[PDB]
Amino acid sequence: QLIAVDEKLDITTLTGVPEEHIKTRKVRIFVPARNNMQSGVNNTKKWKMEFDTRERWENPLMGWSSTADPLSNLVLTFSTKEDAVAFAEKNGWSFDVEERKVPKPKSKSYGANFSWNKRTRVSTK
Amino acid sequence: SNLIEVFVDGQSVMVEPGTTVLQACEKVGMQIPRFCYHERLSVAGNCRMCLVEIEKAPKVVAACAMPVMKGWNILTNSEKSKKAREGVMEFLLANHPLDCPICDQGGECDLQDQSMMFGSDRSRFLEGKRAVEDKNIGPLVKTIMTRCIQCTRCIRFASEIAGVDDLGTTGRGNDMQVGTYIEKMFMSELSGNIIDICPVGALTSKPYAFTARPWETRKTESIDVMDAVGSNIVVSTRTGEVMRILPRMHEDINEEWISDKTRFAYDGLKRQRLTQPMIRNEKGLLTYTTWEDALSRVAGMLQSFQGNDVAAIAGGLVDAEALVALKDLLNRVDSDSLCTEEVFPTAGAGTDLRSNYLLNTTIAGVEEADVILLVGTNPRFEAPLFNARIRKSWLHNDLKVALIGSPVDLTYRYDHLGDSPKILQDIASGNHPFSQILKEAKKPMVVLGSSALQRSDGTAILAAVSNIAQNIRLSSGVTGDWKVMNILHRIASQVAALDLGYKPGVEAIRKNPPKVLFLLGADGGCITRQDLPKDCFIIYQGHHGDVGAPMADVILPGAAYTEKSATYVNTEGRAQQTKVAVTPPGLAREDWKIIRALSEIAGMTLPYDTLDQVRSRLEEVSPNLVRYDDVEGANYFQQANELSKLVNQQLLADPLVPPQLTIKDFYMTDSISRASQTMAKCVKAVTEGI
Amino acid sequence: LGLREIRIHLCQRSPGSQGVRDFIEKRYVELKKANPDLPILIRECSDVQPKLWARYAFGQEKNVSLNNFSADQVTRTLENVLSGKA
Amino acid sequence: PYDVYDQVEFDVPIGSRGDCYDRYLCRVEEMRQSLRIISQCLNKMPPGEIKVDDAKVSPPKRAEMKTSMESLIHHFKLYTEGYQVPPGATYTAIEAPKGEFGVYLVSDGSSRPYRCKIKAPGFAHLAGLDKMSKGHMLADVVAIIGTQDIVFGEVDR
Amino acid sequence: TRPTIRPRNDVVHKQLSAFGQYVAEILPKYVQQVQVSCFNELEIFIHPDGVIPVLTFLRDHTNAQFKSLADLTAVDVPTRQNRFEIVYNLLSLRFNSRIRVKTYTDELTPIESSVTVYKAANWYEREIWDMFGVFFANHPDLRRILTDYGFEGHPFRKDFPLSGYVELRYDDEVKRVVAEPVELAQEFRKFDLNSPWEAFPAYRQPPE
Amino acid sequence: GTSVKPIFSRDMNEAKRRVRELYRAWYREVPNTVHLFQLDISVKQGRDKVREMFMKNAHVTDPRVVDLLVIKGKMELEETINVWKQRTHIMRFFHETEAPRPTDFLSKFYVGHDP
Amino acid sequence: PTTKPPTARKYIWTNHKFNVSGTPQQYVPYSTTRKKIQEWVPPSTPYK
Amino acid sequence: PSGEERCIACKLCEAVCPAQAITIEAEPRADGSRRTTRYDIDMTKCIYCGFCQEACPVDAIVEGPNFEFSTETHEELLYNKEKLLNNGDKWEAEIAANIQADYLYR
Amino acid sequence: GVRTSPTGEKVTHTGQAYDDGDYRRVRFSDRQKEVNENFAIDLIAEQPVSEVGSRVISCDGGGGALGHPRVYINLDKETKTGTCGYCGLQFRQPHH
Ligand code: SF4
Ligand code: SF4
Ligand code: SF4
Ligand code: SF4
Ligand code: FES
Ligand SMILES: [Mg+2]
Ligand SMILES: [Zn+2]
Repeated sequence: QLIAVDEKLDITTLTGVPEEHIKTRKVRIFVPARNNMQSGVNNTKKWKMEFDTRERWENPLMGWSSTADPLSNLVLTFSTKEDAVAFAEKNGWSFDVEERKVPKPKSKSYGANFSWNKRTRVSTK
Repeated sequence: SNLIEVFVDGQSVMVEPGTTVLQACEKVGMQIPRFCYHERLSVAGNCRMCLVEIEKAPKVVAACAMPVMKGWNILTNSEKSKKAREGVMEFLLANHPLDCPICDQGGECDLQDQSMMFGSDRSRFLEGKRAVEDKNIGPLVKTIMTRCIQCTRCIRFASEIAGVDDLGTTGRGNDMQVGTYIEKMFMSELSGNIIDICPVGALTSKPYAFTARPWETRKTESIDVMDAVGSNIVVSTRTGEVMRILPRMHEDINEEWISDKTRFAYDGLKRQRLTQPMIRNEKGLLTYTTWEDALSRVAGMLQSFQGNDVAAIAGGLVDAEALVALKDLLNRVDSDSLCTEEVFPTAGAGTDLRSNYLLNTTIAGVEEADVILLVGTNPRFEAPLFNARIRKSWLHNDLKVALIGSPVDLTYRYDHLGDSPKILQDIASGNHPFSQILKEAKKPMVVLGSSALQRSDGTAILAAVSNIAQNIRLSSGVTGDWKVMNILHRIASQVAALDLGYKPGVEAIRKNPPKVLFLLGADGGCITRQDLPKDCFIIYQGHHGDVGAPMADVILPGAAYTEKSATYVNTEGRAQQTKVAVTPPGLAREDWKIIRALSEIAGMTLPYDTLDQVRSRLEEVSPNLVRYDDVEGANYFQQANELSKLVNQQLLADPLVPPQLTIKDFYMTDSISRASQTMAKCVKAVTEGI
Repeated sequence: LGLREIRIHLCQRSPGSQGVRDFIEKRYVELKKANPDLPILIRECSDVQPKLWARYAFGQEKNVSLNNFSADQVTRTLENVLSGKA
Repeated sequence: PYDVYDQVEFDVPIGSRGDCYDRYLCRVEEMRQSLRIISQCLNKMPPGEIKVDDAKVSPPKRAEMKTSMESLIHHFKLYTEGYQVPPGATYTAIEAPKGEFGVYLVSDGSSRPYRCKIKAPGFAHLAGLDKMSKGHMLADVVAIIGTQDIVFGEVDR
Repeated sequence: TRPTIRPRNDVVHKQLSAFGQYVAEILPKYVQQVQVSCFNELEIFIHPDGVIPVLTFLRDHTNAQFKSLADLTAVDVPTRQNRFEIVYNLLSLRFNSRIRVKTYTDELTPIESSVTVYKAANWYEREIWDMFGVFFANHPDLRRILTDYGFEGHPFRKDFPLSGYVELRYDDEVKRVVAEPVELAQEFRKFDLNSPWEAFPAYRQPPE
Repeated sequence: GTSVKPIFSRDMNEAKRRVRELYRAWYREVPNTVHLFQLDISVKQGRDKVREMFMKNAHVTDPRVVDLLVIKGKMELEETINVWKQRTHIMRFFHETEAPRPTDFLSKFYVGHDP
Repeated sequence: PTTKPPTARKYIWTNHKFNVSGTPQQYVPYSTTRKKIQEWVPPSTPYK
Repeated sequence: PSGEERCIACKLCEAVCPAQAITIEAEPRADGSRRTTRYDIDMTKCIYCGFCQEACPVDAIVEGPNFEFSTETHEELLYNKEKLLNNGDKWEAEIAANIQADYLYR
Repeated sequence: GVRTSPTGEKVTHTGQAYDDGDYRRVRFSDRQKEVNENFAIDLIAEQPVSEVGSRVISCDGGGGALGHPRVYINLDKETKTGTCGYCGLQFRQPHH
């Protein structure tokens, strides 16, 4: 009733992806960096998996931008790093994974601005 | 421990005493709305948007500035806090101009998003709004002060982070304005960062004005290469064209800011570009050909000569992949004349010991020092983020700074020990009182720049600095793994080249003039055609037409740092890889690919075919290059120091003058900067002001 | 047939590199006295076998393992490499 | 009932044999009852606004957008990013003229739907065509297809 | 709650909660969870092996008798170990009610076909196999229903590109319609519309 | 552990047997398809193409993947039997109209940036 | 328009044109932006 | 009425277009005004839903009342900024009349 | 103010004109290049500068709801004239 086979999962031959889009691509698993123009941090909660950038050229007519690769606009969202890594291995894509960066705790004191002797004294407010 | 228990919406959490309500809310997992609070800046309390209700307290407290005490239950989603937020947004938007369609911060405005999430949906303001005249603070920051919300964030950044007191608030009441009160240009190496911190479209990027919208752009996380700091950046592109560069958070290298040269010199990527191979014709002029022709000529010339007759020079913007590929190619022809533009004293340990040419204490470890000694360096213009870190430690850790060199302005007060290099020996001798004042220092630190090494006294100056560090270690004892000795670099490609066995300096070329010279992006002007034999063969392989292009015989177009996945090692020894944002224009190709194709044409086929194989070769040559966030390394100060005591070169009576004397010299440093219109505008504005 | 440079890859915290480390900390400087022109690069590995790479003329390279080698063993194979005997 | 249907009176034609003729008669009677409901709707038209007075969901008027700051911000954000729908999955079905037309919508909390499955009655009707055309002439298949009221836009999606 | 807020019905909520508890009591072997939404929609999460029993119960019990199968669909969530989520929507005419049954599966694990329970499921099941690649065992005939003949891949998966991998055109040299690797004159512009400053605190997740 | 539910085959032997039966069916059907669709290729070319498509998936070592591929192949063969396809669908297997992409390093270096 | 003419503006066409498809006056689309990347111009003086 | 184009390159119409038929590129003009350098509408991709004309905050892009504009070739249905400006100058009379008649319902 | 290219074509208001070597010029042979004759910059440069006696002036483009969003312009700077962000009209205080 149960095979109880011991082997890694591989569904490469069932997805129908062309061979040149499997052994040549290089996916990236990362937590997207916070947009420095904004102080919101709601876009740095989940893990993102995205493919590498390929060639884009100018259209001879009308000057539009043309891309010859299908996977360019693809992006996937994963709850944790392990799930994304498992997905990448299961689909047979070579991956580069980067550890999530979290800002370190910083101690902020209102009292420091009006310091008697330390250099943290503010010139104006 | 000393942690105290505080409740957020009834959920308990441990917080260290002195933690504000806002930080506790972040610890639980919620972000309090904010306009004036920045973690890297001093607390202000102006915008009053962070007003939150404490249970059983009739008054609403400001979460950013109120320290929390044991037992408090913070009701963030209570009715009172919501009403306070709505009122604050209504007051903020009462006088805001209806400039959203024309504002450069349309889809990335904190005002817009926070009004959508926490504010109301209509206005009862039936009066006329105010309007203030625009200010002019230079050609980098476009200023529209009608949109200012008077959060005094730029003022705090300029006063503390940049150390420049040009900005301030003039006036009282509703008509209080933010500006300089006079026609003055806010000029600094970190001037552009005020664009990012400003929540509204009051301060925007002038070169980027009216160009794109945030939702259109695609973000590529990459590494800056204009200096040796290696600050992380986000290249923002749109339809295969680089739109802008933004800083990326990294608490150990650049925090969240980038220098002006990093931020605004991407424009040079669109000018003077090398797009096709070029060869010399019958008349001696440069004409376009195909890859096959140029590769065939170069391979024939490489096959004809052999040994010391071939040579290569590495530029300041070359990646490790190209460096190792060229090293392999010239080794297959039995050559070792591999040189870089910047010189490093090879006497003694030289480049065999890695800790002999790195910033051992690291930028993050700067904050733990109590004294610092700068020798012949101008960190403000050579490594602006390093200088910013020094300034932050000086402001917060009460660090003591001393400089040996010209009395440059470092945006903080330091002790000017002198100008002559002889003072170094004095510090080594023990007559100078600074030796005594640094003897008691628990975590001393000595920094020596490559500018002081470019002169003929590199060996002697390095030996004197190592002697000073030895005196520190022997007298005060080994404090631990503190790694007193440091060296600060200027070009991004220096450390990667040194780790690969490249011979620093161009002296080898002068001693043995080659018959065919490889210019791997060498635009420093160190070697001209006068100090080379007649009918010499010059191959230039770069991305910009600069001082090294017209003297070449065959030109191979390379790729810029935004057009390839390449490895760069910063001044701390940390290796980081960039990502492909756009593809090289025209017929330009990747550098290591060009080297491999040339090798295969010449018959000396290289083992690697793909990028992964080249990186495996890099791992074989050096283990450290493959690691992409590791900075720790072994401390071999004793061996290098003992090997450095053999030769006894003397110091000359010339004062240590860095090349970066004034801000006008900081803008144009490499090929990309010299091709940027924005940098030319900055230089013109600095030279003469209006 | 002419040696051009040598590289020593050692792991900072692994015990298999332990003796190799001692080698440097005892005698590398003396070795640099005997060869003022030969470049002996020293690099750190990570969970990898300690190795010694020797490059000869025209790009030929040979690698030898250094796991669990004592200081005497590593200095012996080093003198074997520079002396040219195999 | 979903909108104002529980406030309008109309009759529901019911067949007796299940053949094509009964369904044709049912469609004609449904046309007549639709006329009845149209008359009722015309007679009982109330005054007021036409969209929900929530500028975070419905865009404001052009005059408000061109005179008010909050209105301009909300117009910008609604026409560039859209409104965020709270996470959840729903199946909403109505009595479309071809039968029960449904949408299963799954939202992850963003401004873009995570999943939108469309249930069209034509799919099930064409699936049952094979059963309904057992032991009939070739010319009867056209009549059965016509009485199924099949439009392939909803069938294929 | 002003006229801009959707009114809330509590009687239907209580009835659906009671029926969910009743169903979960009757079939404790298969049901893993029961939920009632804020807008009065009852859903039941069951084990994959309970597709045939539970459905049959909901179709035949005198108190449930969910006669009609309104819809059957699949949802792809790549972050889950069990990738695909199968959704059954049932309508009971006798009690004028609706129910939802949810099941999980992956690429290689088959799910027993419910053609015997509901005939209407037949084409629906084929559609799933056409769009997601979920195999249904003991199906009368399982094949593609929507995609072109010879189409490689399942389009509705989240890792399938929007424009596919091949495009069709007409070639005069071979005098027929041929398929080529896809090349777009204008690339589909990707917009980063999602914004910071979360909007719904009621759905906030623990910071793990 | 790693216990999984089967599809058709309990081990690799049954999957290999099913692969063999599918190959027998395709080999038998190739000439009928060639005659009926009025292809320009010969029976030898069609059988060679069938062999190539079978050997393309020769590295699969999972019985579930193998018998899922067998199910897909059976579905495609059934599609071919009932003339549900046309000449174009059959001839898409040969890429007679696509230019031959090169393999060596130098050609790929010359054509473009594609690795 | 005889009873109440449309408002007069300086930029409004004074001569209406019918559909000009299949005519030497037909509209031909083209790119409106300028060149993006400027290439290096080699010097005209020989190096030796 | 002064003669300056209403478009200010806010790119709202491009962002709201369901069919992605609008392409906009902009840069500061000679006098510093915020203006477009490229404004293309692909008439073979447009679905004529009217979202562009209702998302515009300055009534710059409008969906005119002309419907007899068939073409003999595919290329001439790819409008650029010049063609759209010509259409505006050509139809401004009745376009403005319709806008005046209907703007109280918007 | 429509200019003419050195080759012979008309230059668009965005400054676009194919140079001598561009092959894409062939798309215009036996046809015409669509160019708008009325340039917005020239038409707006000839508008008179309005003279108002208030520090802050309001502009909505004329027509009320048919114009652009209402904005306020400050005229304290006597060196130059305040310019509307949307419409491009100019305003100035009564100097002397
Ligand atoms: S600062 Fe923000 S709210 Fe103000 S006009 Fe600009 S985008 Fe709109
Ligand atoms: S200019 Fe920007 S950062 Fe400075 S006070 Fe005004 S809103 Fe704050
Ligand atoms: S009418 Fe056409 S151009 Fe305008 S938004 Fe709709 S699809 Fe886009
Ligand atoms: S046409 Fe209107 S909506 Fe589109 S970019 Fe121009 S001003 Fe904005
Ligand atoms: S964020 Fe605390 S008062 Fe502004
Ligand atoms: Mg800003
Ligand atoms: Zn105006």
